[PDB]
Amino acid sequence: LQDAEWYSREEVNEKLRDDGTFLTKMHGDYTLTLRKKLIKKYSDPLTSSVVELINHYRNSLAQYNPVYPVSDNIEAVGKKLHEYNTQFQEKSREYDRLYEEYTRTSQEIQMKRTAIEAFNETIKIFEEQCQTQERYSKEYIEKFKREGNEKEIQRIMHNYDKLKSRISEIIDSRRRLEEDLKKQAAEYREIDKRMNSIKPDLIQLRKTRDQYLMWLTQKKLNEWL
Amino acid sequence: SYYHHHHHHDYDIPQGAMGSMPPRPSSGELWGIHLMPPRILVECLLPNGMIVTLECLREATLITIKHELFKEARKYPLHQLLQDESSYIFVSVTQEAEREEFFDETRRLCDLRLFQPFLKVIEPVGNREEKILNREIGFAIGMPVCEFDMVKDPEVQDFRRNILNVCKEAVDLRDLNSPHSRAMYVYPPNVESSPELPKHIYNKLDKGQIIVVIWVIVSPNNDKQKYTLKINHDCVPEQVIAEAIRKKTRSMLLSSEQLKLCVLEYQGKYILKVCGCDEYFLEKYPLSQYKYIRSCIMLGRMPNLMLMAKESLYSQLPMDCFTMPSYSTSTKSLWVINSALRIKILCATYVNVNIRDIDKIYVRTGIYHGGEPLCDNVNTQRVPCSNPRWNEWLNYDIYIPDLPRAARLCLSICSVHCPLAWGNINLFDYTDTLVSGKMALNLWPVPHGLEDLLNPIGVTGSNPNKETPCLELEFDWFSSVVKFPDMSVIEEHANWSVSREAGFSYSHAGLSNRLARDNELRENDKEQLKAISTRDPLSEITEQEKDFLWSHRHYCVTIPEILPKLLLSVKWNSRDEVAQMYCLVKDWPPIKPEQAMELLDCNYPDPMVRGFAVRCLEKYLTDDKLSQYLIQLVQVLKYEQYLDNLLVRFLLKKALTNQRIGHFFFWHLKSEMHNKTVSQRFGLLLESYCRACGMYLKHLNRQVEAMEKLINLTDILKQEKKDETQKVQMKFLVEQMRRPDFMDALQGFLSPLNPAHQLGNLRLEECRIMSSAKRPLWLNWENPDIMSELLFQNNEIIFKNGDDLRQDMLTLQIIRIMENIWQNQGLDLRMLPYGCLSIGDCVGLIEVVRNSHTIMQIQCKGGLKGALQFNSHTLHQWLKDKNKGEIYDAAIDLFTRSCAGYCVATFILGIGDRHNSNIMVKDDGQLFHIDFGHFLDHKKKKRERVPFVLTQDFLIVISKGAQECTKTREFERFQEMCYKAYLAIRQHANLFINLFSMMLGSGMPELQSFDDIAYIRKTLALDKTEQEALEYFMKQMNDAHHGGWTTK
Ligand SMILES: N#Cc1cccc(N)c1
Repeated sequence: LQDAEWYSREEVNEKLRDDGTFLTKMHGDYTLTLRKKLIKKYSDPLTSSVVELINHYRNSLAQYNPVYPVSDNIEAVGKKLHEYNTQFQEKSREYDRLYEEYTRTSQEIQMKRTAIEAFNETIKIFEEQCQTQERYSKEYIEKFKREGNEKEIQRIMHNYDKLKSRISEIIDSRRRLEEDLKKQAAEYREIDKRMNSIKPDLIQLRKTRDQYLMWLTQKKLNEWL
Repeated sequence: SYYHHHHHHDYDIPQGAMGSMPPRPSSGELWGIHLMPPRILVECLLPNGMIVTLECLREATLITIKHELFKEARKYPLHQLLQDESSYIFVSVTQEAEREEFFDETRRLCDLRLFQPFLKVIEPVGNREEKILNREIGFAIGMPVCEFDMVKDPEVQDFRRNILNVCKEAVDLRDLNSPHSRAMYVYPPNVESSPELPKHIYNKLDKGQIIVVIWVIVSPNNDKQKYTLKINHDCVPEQVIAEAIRKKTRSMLLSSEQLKLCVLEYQGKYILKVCGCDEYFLEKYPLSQYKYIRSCIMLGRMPNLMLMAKESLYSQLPMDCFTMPSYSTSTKSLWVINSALRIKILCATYVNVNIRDIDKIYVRTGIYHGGEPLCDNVNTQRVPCSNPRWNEWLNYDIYIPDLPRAARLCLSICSVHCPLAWGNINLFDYTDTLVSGKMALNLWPVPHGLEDLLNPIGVTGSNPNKETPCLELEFDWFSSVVKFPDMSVIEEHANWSVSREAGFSYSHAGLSNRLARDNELRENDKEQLKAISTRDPLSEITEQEKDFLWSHRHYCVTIPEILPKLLLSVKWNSRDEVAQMYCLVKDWPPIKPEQAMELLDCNYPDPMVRGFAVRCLEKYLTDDKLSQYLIQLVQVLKYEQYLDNLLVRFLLKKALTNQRIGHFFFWHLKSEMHNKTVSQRFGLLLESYCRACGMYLKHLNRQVEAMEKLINLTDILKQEKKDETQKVQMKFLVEQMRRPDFMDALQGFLSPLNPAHQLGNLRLEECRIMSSAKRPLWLNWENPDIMSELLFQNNEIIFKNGDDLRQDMLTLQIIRIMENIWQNQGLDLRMLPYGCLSIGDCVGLIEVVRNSHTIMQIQCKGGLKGALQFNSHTLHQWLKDKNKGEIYDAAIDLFTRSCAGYCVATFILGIGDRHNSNIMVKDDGQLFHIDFGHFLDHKKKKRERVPFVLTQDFLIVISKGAQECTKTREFERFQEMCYKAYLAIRQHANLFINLFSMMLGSGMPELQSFDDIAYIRKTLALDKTEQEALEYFMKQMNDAHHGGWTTK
C-alpha cells in the first residue's frame, strides 16, 4: 500500500505533463490525479483499501459519474545526471539562439517586403513623373516653333534622360532587394527546419534526465545540476 | 595531461564574447541607414515634370527647402508652368510604404521618416487639410490610419464605427461643467483610495496637524512669498486656500469684519498647485488623502503648495474639440441542429521538416473553453514528412447544441510526439454565427516553455504572417447561417431545466449534480463550501467538490466569492447546466474587483461571466485602483474572443475620462504594438483613444518623437560605434544631441514615466552614456516649473535600448502592491518601487533615485587602502558618516524596516540572486533592490530559493555595530517584522496568484503557464496552515543564514 508503484499539486502536474495516465488532511485523504481530473473503507459506493479501489477501475469511470499507471551505482548514475543536464542545457541555447534568428529573420524579411512595396510606390511616382513631363515638354516643343529649339530641347531632353535613368537605378535597386528576400526566406526555412529536429530530441533528453533524477531520490544534486 | 590530449577539431576561433544587447533591429531616419548624413542630395519632382536635385542639410525644414526649391527651379526649364510656391504642398513615399502629404512644413528632412530621399510637389488634394491630420494619429500609433481603411474583415470595420459610441459618451462627460471638468480630465486629483489614515502616519501629526507652506506670486511675478499654516490633516483645499488668504491679507488697515469679506471675494478665485510639478487639488478630499501630502508626512517633509488663479489655469487648458471621422425574423438557431461536430482537415502546405530526422506528422485537434468539452482526437498519420495532405472529417463526441458560446477549436501539426505549428479558431464569430465553410488558418510556431501538443490558451485567430504553415480546412454547412440562441431563449430553457429537476425521482445515485436536501441543506456542507471559497485559484478542485458545488449552486449565492470555483464546476459541454449558470450570473451579487479580476483571466472565457466581471469593476473599481492594475487589464484583453466587448468599452471610457489613466493606457498598448498577437487589436483601440483624447494627442506625439530619437541614437551606438572608446562614443553622443532636430525633439515634453513632471532643456553636461554594454543613456532635464527648486531643479531618467523591461515592471508593481498591503494594515516597511516603463520591444525608461549607491560603491569608496580587503563595517561606517545624532537611530530604523520587507518580497517572488551590484542604499539609510531579473525562479528548470541572503554587512548595521549580531533585540525586532510581513502577504495570496495569472497574455518567458505561477504557492505555503507556514519560512530563512530564526 505504501510503495504501490503509482502512490503536492505542483510536482504531480509536472509528472502528468504531456490521456488515461494516473497516480491538507482535514479536507480529505488520498487524491487520484487522472489526466485526459482530481478524484477524492475508502463517495456512495464505499465497499476496503487504496490498492483495492485502483485495480478495479484500471479494468472506466463512466458508470461512477457521467476513459497507464506510469510511475545501481548512485554515484555514476549521478554523474549521468550532470552529463545529460550539460547536454540538455547545451541543447537549450541552440534552440534559444535559433528562436531569436527565426524572429529577427521574420522581421528582416517583413521589413524587406515593406521596402519593396515602398520601392514599387516610389517607382510609380517616378513613372508618373516621366509621363508628367511628356505631356508638357512635347506641348513646349511645338508651341515654340524655332525659338531656342535645341538650346531648350537639349536641356529638356537632358532632364528627361536623367529622370528615366534614375528610374533605371531604382528598379535595379528593387530587384537586388528581391534577390536577397528569397535568400533570407530560404535561411528562414532552414532555421525552422533545424528547430523541428532539435525539438523532439530536446524533450527526450529532458525526459531521461528526469527519470535519472527520479530513480536517485528513491541537496547533493545541485553541483551536478 | 590537462585535457587527456583530446582535440576539438570542430572548434574554430577566427554573441557570447561581449554578450550583451540582444533585441534589434529598427531602421531609422532613412531606409538602410540610422541617421541621415549632415548634407544630402534630394531629387525634387515638380508639377512641370522637371527633376531638380537640391543639396540640403539633414536638419532643414520643408519651408526652408521649398523656398530654395522654387528659387533653384527658375534656373530649370518650363518655369512659367509653376504657380506661386504657396500654392503647393510636399509629398513622398515613407518607410511604411505610404504616400504621406507634408502639411506641417516646419518639419525637418530627417524627422519625416522618408524611404528614398525625394520630394514630390503638388497642390493640396482633398481640401479638408484638417481631416488629413490622422498623420498625427498614425504617428502616435506607429502605423498609418489608411492601413485600417483597406482591411476587409467586417469585425474590424464594425469595431471602428461602433466604438465611437464610447468616444462620444466620454467627451460629453468632459464638457459637462467646463472649464472645471476639463481641468478635472487633464489634472485629475492624485489621491489615495481611503481618507482613513494608518496609525504610524497619524503619530507623525501631533493630534492630526501638519505644518504646510502656501506660496503666492506678486509683481512682476518674480517675487514669491511663503505663508506657513499649521492646519488639520483632514481639512480640504478650499479651507487651506482661505487660511492662506487670511494670512496674506490681515493688515493694520482692515478690521476683522473687513477681512472676512476680502476672504469671500478671493477664496474661490484660486486653486492649490504642487510646487515643482503639474499636480493639483481640484476636489474636496482630506488634504491627507492626496498623495503628495501623505508622502510629505512619511518623509518628514513640509508640503509646498502654490495658490494659482483659476484663470491662469483655464488659460492654459485648450478646447478638446472632438470630431466624428469619415467612417460615419431570420435564418436559424443552433439548438435545432441535430448533428454532432465534425471538422474537415485538408492540406497544410508550408511545413519545414527534416525527412531524415522525423518519421511522421499529423494534425492533433480539440474543442475548448480554456479547459476542453470532449475527448481530444488526432487524424491518421498520412502523407508524412513530405507534402502532407489529409482529407478526413474528424468526429468529435459532442452535440452541436451543447457547444458553449465561447467554444473554440484548437489545433496543431505534430511529429513522431512533438508540435511543429499551432492555431486556434473561434467556432462562433462576433455576430454569434456558427462557423461553416472553408477557412485558411496560417499557424504560429511553438514558444520556449510550451512542450505540450496543442496550446489552447494561445491567441484565437490566424497568424497574419503569410509564409507560415497555412493549414486550410472545411466546416460542416447546414443550409442556413446557424446562430447562437437569444438570452430570452436560454432563460426559458433554464426555467424549464430547473422545474424539470424538481420532479426527478427519489433515488438519484450520481446525486452529484442535484441536491435532494431541498430548501434544507446540512451545516457540515455549508462550512465545507466556505472552506472551498477560501482556497486560491490554483488549488485544483476535484470531481466530487465540483459536483458538490454544482448541486448546491443556489446556496452558493450566499457566498458570492465562491463564483470562480462554481463557474469552473459547470459542465460547459451541457447546455442544460450552462443555461442554468447564465441565470445565476444574471443577478449574482457583485464582488470585489481583486476577486472579479480572476474572471477576466484565460480560464473564464464566457461573455456572460466576463460581463459580470466588468459589471463589478464599473461599480467598485476606483480610478485609483484601475491605475494600479492597468497593466493586467490591458494584458487580459488578449483573452477576449472579439475586438468589440465590454472590457474594451470600460477601459476606453476611463481612459477618455481621466488623462492620467489615458496616458498609461496609451503607453501599455503602444508598448506591445511590435507583437503580432495584438498589433491589430491594440492598433484599433489606440486609434479610438487617439481620435477622442483631446489635445493630449499632441503631447503624446511629442513624447513619441523624443523616444524615436533616442531609439535611433542608441541603435547607432550599438552597431557602428561598438569597438570605440567611451570617449569616442560620448563625443558622438553630444555631437548629435546638439543638432537642432535633437534639440527640438528632446527638450520641451512630458516624462512618460510620469506626465506630471515636465522635461525642458537638456543639460548635456550631465547627459552621458553609462558603462553597461547595452549603452543606456543617462539623460538629465531642467524642471521648468515656476517653483522648480522646491521639488527638484533637475529631472533625470535612464533610457535603455537593449533589455526587456516588462519583467522588472511587473515585479516593481508587485512590490508597490505588497507595500500598500503592509502599510494599509498598519505596519511600516518602506519599499522603493522605482519607476519603470517599457515603451516598445526591449526599449524602456527607468526612474533615477538620486542619492543611492550600489553596496559595491560603498565598498569601493570605503577603500581600505592598498587592496588588502573590504571591511564588513564599511556599510555601517558609510551609513554613520551620513546619519549623525538622533538621526542615526532613525536611519537604522529605516534600513531595518526596508531590509525586512525587501527580504520577504524577494523570497516570495523568488527574483534573481541578490548581490553587491544589484542592492542599493540611500544616504538617509533606506535599502532597495534593482535589476531584478527572472521573477518566478526561471533558472530552476536547469529548490525554494532565498535570493536575499543577509551577509554580515547588513546584520552589523541592523544591530548598531554589536558583535555576534545573531543575538540582539535589534535583530529580534527585525525577525518579527519579517514574520508579520510574510503572513500579511499570505492572507492576500489570491490577489498575487491572480495578478500573475492575468499576465500570461504577455509573451514573458517566466510566465508561460500556471505551474510557473505555482512557485508562489510553495514559497507562501498555501497548502499548509499558517503556523506551519510560519515555521516553513523560518526554516527556509534559517538554512540560508546558518543560525538565527527559531523559538517564536
Ligand atoms: N485539473 C486541472 C487542470 C490542469 C491543467 C490546467 C488547468 N487550468 C487545470
